[PDB]
Amino acid sequence: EVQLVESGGGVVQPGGSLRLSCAVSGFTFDDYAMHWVRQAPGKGLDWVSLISGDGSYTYYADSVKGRFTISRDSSKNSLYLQMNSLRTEDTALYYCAKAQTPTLWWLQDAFDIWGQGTMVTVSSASTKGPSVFPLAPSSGGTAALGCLVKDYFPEPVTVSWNSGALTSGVHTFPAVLQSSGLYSLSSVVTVPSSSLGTQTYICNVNHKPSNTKVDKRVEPKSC
Amino acid sequence: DIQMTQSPSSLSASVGDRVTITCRASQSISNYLNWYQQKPGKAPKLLIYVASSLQSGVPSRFSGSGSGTDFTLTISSLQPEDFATYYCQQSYSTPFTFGPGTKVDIKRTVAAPSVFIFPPSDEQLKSGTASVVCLLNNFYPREAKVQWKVDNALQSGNSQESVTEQDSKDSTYSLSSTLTLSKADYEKHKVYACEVTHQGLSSPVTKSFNRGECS
Amino acid sequence: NITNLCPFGEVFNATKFPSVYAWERKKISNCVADYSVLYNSTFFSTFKCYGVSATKLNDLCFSNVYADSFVVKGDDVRQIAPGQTGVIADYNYKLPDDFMGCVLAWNTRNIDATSTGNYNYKYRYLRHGKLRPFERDISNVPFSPDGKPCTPPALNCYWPLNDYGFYTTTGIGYQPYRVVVLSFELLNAPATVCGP
Ligand SMILES: *[C@@H]1O[C@H](CO[C@@H]2O[C@@H](C)[C@@H](O)[C@@H](O)[C@@H]2O)[C@@H](O[C@@H]2O[C@H](CO)[C@@H](O)[C@H](O)[C@H]2NC(C)=O)[C@H](O)[C@H]1NC(C)=O
Repeated sequence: EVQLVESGGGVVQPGGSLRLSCAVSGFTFDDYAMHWVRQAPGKGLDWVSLISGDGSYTYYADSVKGRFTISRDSSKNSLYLQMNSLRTEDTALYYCAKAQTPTLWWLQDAFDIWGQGTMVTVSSASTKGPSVFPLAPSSGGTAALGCLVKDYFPEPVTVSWNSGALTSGVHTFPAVLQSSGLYSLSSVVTVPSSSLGTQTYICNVNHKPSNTKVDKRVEPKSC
Repeated sequence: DIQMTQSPSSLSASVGDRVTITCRASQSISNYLNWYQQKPGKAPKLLIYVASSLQSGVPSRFSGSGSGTDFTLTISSLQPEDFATYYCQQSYSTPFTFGPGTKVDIKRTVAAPSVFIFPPSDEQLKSGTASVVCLLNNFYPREAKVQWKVDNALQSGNSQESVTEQDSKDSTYSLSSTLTLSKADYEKHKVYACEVTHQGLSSPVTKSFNRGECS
Repeated sequence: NITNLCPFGEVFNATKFPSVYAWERKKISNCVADYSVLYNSTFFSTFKCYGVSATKLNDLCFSNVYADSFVVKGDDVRQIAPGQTGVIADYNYKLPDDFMGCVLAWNTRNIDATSTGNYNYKYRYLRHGKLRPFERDISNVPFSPDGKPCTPPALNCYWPLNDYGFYTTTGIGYQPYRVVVLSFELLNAPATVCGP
């Protein structure tokens, strides 16, 4: 089977360089043109660059021309993307894609095998652990509560409730990127209105990049 | 660049339904349109390769047709593993361009959102900022509009939204909106209100609180 | 093994041909290649192969074969060949210096010229920089001589294509010719197109 394993991604300053790698297996590498396709968080597919089997022909999208360079190494069965002068718009998941037709030409083809992605995040923010704040429930059958995971960088954060024991009715939302460059997400659960006070709810927040673990108890408001 | 458009942007269907998705180019791309499928969190998989050709392993129900500028992707009998987002891609010229995608989700009875509003925690107010959170829980369909009113004065540009994927069990959606103000600005106003508009609501519903009071 | 014929019959005998700037590229794979249909002179005005001799094509085997189809003026056939410098070779259809394949052309005064004028065939005469071989520029974007966003009806904002306009009673070189370029690839892959 054909395998497109991708590596290189990380967090990089605006203006910095970064190199990407894609190690292939399962087909004669030199017979197929290779492609890079990136997908910004929450958005569609955006083609970036191609290189023919020879490496004789390369083409780049206008957004990356002049600062990205694509190459391949026949002996290492690997594809590369050297990125320079990076900028926040370049923040996307970068896929390694294989043309299905074994040709030394580049057009009129499809992408039959895609690798799973290496994440590139271009930001000037420094690594920061989240602050976890309680969303205390208020005073009709069911009640809603949760915690707010605010001002952390970079992605991701995992949230659980009661060390994994509370799962039904949990809704952990995708994080949003604030103007400050730090992410915020909320995690909520719906619990019976009769269980408050006697039953305790703890939300377990983990942010491995800052290596931060917070267990926060969401208690009803004192009022 | 050749502009790829897809119609509709969203589609709700049930298992066994026939589904038809349109993709159109701003230029003749002959027959070089590809169709890809992408489930959340995973890489695109190729389905159709030259407008009509089915990729090996793709179930027989998928089919495409069209030439020039008008193209269509058809699923004869919808299946549970066919609920994903579908993109089209032209290979006639470089740079290659994709369609915006069409999301196909599970049809479900029109369910209105249950709304909750959360005043900022006193622990956060000490830190110097205020986050007011509005929750739309277990509603269908995803089309929902949130409106933030502060002392009946209407806010824009200071709120952010987030929506979960369709639930595996009840096929509903959930939305959170965060209204972020400085502590000083938050101290200046009394009524904080969240206005929710949804197809399952006959009238827009509002959840509000007065800063300094309970609940 | 494979008993399939290649669609050479449906490329040369194609009902209508495209303009050179939008030249068509058809893949050929998994058949048997009968080139006997091409050795018909008094039909093909030009038949010149580079990297092979036309007389010994039925003995050979290739990874894929590519057939390019377009229409150019008779005087422009001469520059569909490696190392040429005309408008068509610079801006419409470029062949590699190391080209391995055959260029076939035949006169189409009959089918592509009218007493009124056949302007349905276009060619690109303005472009920022030449084409790499086997590139294909299909854009129709107003052209400024100094590379800037060009929004006509402003000045110095000009259109890149031009119609040939073929007439029935005109010079021999001004008549339309239909061209097919055959490209042979020979990859690290098994050969799927062979002779009898
Ligand atoms: C080989 O080619 C000749 C020539 O084709 C004719 O002239 C060409 C320039 C082009 O205009 C063709 O469409 C013409 O048909 C073919 O001989 C022709 O045969 C037809 C009868 O079918 C006759 O009316 C023409 O006058 C003939 N022309 C000549 C010059 O002899 C011949 O059929 C071709 N053979 C094969 C196997 O394709």
